[PDB]
Amino acid sequence: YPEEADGTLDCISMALTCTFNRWGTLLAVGCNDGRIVIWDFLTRGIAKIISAHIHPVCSLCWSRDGHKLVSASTDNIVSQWDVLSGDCDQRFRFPSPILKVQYHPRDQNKVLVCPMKSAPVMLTLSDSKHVVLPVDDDSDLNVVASFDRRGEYIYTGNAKGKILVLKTDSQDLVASFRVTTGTSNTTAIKSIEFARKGSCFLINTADRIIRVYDGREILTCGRDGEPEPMQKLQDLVNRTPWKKCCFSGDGEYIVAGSARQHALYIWEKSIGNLVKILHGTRGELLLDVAWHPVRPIIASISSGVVSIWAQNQVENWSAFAPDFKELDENVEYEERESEDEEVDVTS
Amino acid sequence: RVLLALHDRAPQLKISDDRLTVVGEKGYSMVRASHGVRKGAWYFEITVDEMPPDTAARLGWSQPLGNLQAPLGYDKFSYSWRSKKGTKFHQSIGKHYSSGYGQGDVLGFYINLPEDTSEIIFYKNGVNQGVAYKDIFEGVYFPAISLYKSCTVSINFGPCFKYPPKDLTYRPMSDM
Repeated sequence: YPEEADGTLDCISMALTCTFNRWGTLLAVGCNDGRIVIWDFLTRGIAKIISAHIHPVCSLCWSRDGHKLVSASTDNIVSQWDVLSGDCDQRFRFPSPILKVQYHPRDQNKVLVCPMKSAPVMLTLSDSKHVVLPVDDDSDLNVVASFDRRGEYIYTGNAKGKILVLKTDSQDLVASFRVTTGTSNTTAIKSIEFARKGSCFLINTADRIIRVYDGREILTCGRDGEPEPMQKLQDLVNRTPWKKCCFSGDGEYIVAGSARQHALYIWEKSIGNLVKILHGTRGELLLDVAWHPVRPIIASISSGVVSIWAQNQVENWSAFAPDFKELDENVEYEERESEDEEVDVTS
Repeated sequence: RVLLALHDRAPQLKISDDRLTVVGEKGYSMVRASHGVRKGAWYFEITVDEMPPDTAARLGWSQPLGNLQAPLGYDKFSYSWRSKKGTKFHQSIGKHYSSGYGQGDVLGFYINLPEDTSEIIFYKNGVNQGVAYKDIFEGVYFPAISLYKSCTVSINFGPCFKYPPKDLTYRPMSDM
């Protein structure tokens, strides 16, 4: 779990956002002049440079099949690409600029797109049959929504504080609760993220407090519930507001990045204490933080600089010697003078 | 007088202050005697007094140009016979001979040495243990001892032997 500086990337400036696939092999660096730089880990090389647009590419999302990205810009085009040769299959010149795109994890014909002002409405790939997700109040002008882990539901979030849950395509109103922010003043939501094992999730509020909930708990709560949080996270010393949160590779180590100071904070899901504060160049302002799913190394995007933060295996490599244990003083023991199992190898 | 030697030792070996007993070192290094012959049929005695459980100690004739530090039986200069599982050794290789020796015996050794005008026989309570090998080389024939943890064996050269056999015509080494 990351503890070092370990190197960085001076390859292409003006980096803005990135994310990963299921496997953690490439790195889709979003750029300001409408580019997606793709860099490799195990070979440390840049395979394909898709010069997509000229406008700031804001959101990105990989799919499960390993073929279909989706993005948008101030070009305001819901684009799509393929990593074989840079094949822009579709091109949706749309109004109302975009913040976040999100697939269904296995029914990858359905993508979920957040506009600027009104409600997120589920787009598709081929047809323009967008499925209207009914938000009641509509006076908040910034409403964010997402799936669960398996794509089995749709979770939403307004700016007042009320949370609604719909079915993934037929929109069953099954859960309704307003968040318990302060006493008389509630707050808005800025992101909600999800793991790769389990249905725990975080609520990135805007009174500098992260709140954590589970899916089974709110499905037990349901309509008109008061779900208490699993965990309440903040930092009262430095008085820090938050920018972007995520999860670990197992949903245990919450990695939330700052919005003032270029620093990472890492918690535990179970206990809930801070474990390590990371640092870097003190004269930057951090925007996007990427977590790697199968091997805990973090990426940090600020000023076009993307950094690789490993832990170097300082303990040692122990590939050769499970044997050969050490004797400190010269211990001597020089008195001494001197077809059971058949497992399918072809399996 | 037929006795032991001064610099026929290792510093971990303890030739005792009677010149009739060697004290064992827990490893395996060779101590040897000082009065030997080159041709003829001769005899001496090693009286094995006391022995621990589960030991390993080898006794026999030897030649002085061997290894000062070996367990006995490592070289072609010398033969040996082990106190556990009774094995004769030629360059210390397992070749099953008998069952080994214990506590309270006398290991009094016979030699046979002809010439144009050769075997090593071990005794134990007068029992003729047989013949180790035949036609050994030429040199001066010292006895040789290597031991276990610090046990007690005695040497003997006087004509008042403890177990004198009546099967061969031998001579004591104290005639020198």
